[PDB]
Amino acid sequence: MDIDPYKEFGATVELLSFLPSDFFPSVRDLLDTASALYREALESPEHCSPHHTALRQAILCWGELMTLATWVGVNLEDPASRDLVVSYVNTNMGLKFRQLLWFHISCLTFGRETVIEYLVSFGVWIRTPPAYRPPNAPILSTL
Amino acid sequence: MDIDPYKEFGATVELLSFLPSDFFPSVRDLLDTASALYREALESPEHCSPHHTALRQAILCWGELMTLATWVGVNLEDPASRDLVVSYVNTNMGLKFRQLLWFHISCLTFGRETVIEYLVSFGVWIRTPPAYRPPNAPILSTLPET
Amino acid sequence: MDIDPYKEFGATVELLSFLPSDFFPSVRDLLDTASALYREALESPEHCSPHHTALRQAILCWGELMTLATWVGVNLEDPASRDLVVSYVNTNMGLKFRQLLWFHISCLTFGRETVIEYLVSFGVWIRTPPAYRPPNAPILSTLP
Amino acid sequence: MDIDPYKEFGATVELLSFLPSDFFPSVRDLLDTASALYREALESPEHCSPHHTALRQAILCWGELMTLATWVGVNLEDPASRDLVVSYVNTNMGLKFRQLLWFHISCLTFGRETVIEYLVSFGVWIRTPPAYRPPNAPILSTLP
Amino acid sequence: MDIDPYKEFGATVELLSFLPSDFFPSVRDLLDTASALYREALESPEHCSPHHTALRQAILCWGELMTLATWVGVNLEDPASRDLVVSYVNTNMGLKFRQLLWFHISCLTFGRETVIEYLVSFGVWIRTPPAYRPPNAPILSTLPET
Amino acid sequence: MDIDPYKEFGATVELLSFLPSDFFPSVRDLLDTASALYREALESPEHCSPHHTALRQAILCWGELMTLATWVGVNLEDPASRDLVVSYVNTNMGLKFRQLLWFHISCLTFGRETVIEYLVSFGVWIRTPPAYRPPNAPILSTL
Repeated sequence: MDIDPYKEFGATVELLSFLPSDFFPSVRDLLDTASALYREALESPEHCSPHHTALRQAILCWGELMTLATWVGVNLEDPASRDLVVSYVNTNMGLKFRQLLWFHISCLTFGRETVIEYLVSFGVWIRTPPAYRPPNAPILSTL
Repeated sequence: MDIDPYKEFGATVELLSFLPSDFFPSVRDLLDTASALYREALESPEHCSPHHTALRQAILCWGELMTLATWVGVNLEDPASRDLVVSYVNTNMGLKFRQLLWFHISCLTFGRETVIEYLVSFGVWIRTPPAYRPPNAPILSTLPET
Repeated sequence: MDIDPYKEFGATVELLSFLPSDFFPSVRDLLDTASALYREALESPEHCSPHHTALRQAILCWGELMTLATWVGVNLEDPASRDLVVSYVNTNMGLKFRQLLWFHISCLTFGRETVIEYLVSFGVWIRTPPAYRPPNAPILSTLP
Repeated sequence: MDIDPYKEFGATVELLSFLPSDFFPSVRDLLDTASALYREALESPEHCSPHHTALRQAILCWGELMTLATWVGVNLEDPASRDLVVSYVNTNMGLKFRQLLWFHISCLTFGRETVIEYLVSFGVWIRTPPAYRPPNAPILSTLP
Repeated sequence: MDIDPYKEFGATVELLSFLPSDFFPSVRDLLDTASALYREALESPEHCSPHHTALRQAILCWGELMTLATWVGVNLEDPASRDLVVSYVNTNMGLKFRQLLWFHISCLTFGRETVIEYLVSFGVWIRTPPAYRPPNAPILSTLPET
Repeated sequence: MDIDPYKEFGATVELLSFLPSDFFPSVRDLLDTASALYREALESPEHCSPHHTALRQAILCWGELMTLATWVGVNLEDPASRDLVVSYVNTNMGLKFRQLLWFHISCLTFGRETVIEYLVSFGVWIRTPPAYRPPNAPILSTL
């Protein structure tokens, strides 16, 4: 169906590709940040924003993923397969979750215009050859 | 966190839980319906409604789920385990997907308040014991009332 | 070039595909219906509607294809190939023709918007399990 | 049913036949011209003109015929028949397509009435003996 | 990416592809014409038109191409290979340059709409088979019509 | 004909000379950035800007260069010459392409006034002797 996760929010998968995979923070940290700042809003019955809706969708599905992982951990009788499956869900389905959690949580804190402006600049920086790349990578701050 | 998918749309998991598993169409049928009616809107760069965004999210999630099922078999070489996992994903996570797809697709076609009223009445009906329940279930449709 | 015949009429090949292939009538029934209702209009000297223009072109095309079929029948000495080609024309191109004839003929009989709503609602009715849908298949009718 | 594709456009199959079969360009040249001038219009969501509707249907039909040709090429083991059928499609149906593409594409480029007058005047010019006609073949042009 | 050089100027590669290779002047003739008519504008620090900029770009590109041909011979010591490369650059990339130079130079002299109409009519003419084609091609020139 | 690529855009080859050759990013990265941010605009039939036109010209010619490189790779029967020619096109014609792609892509993102202001400042920095040159080289950012 050629659905793009970020197209509605004015970004593309290509634009996010500029950031390296390693850059995105760990799932636990992102979830803690989301809970700390937006738990009340996320659980509220009002539609605060589209981004809030997207974050809720991402959370509830990751939850379902961990549920299936728990399912293979308690049912599968093979430790070889048990390990393989769980490893594809925490590493391969986790790197996509990390990317979406970062975009939405960052668009909620900084603003989506700011988030997309940060994606172009980090791109310019990572493209800079190391001999000229400044030691301070771009960072999103509101101080 | 504790998130209810339908809370934002004015419904609860409890309200939808009364629908029996036989009620929802298959995943194929729902994805066909969603693509035929709303593909051009869902692919659009515009946020058409909270429901359109929810549908995109669910579609992407189901895609990632099916991706875990084509991946296995080219990685896991156990026939018994292969089946157990593939079955769990098409059955359990499958029924959860069918419920959400129906709600959003139906809230887009009929209207959200219409869908919620339908749910309330269908619940009154399914709660009636079969000896007293009228033999035909309610059917969801629009009204000319305005 | 990439064209849907339905795009100028607000429909899509996906929407027509939504209904099952078994639904559409035979080419004989559609051509008899089109002749009975609209022969005089189609043969008229004027652009009565873009539906008529499309229908005219399509009917001329099916005529040419049937001529090709007869030509193969009479010139092709090989019967295996003869059957293979004749079958392809009346199965694949037959179903492409049946779908278009139904759409245009039906858009002239019941109105375009009615046909689009019928396509959507019948497709959803076929998708719905029988226990939780109205018992009769949706049908187009002129009756009030 | 008896339909001319040209009747709603004020022309006739006789009038197109009036020009010699050698006159019309190849299918490749006509399809490239149609794509370059009008692809965006033909793919548009709207009935820009009955010329566009007709062109859309015709292009879809030629696509289907070329698909049939490829299918015969790959499935038909008999090469004599394979060649016979492929040749019929690109000779007979090819010339029926070339004539229609030229008419519609040309009616959009130069205007319908200009194309009808060109058909009449070029046909009479070809009929006229060379000693008593203007020396150059009539050609359509946008230039003032 | 997929970029068409003439798409921005209201023309397509298909529309210009009908001109035969004999139609365009030589590279020397086109560079002479461009320098004589428009050198002082092209060297100017002002953007005079999208076409003037396009001409500068094409000129610089052809210069870099010829630079690859004087470089070879002082670096490559193969007579057979030397020729193959030098020929490809003056013939293939040469005809591509001649087509673009003609379009911009002619769109600057005659006017863009005039050039496009000329192209359409010349195409109608070159598509006519020689038995029916009038013996003289159309010629591009201005009109007093206003 | 003494055409200067940047004269119309208010810059000179001398002003760009201030940046070192190594500074310019690799061709692949620049092309990816251009595709990610401006593919739709570049392929559009409207003249968005002169810079957009210049970028299209640069792209289509580099394409022709790679085409000729592919031509020497499939035709030349000499591996010595085959290597030499291809090496002059990816290194010598590539350093000029990199320079133009950077100027236009950067004038489109940051603004040409900003791009030319960055050329003077980097000049001041590279001129500074290493004992006093600050470790952070200038970088073009919109955050």
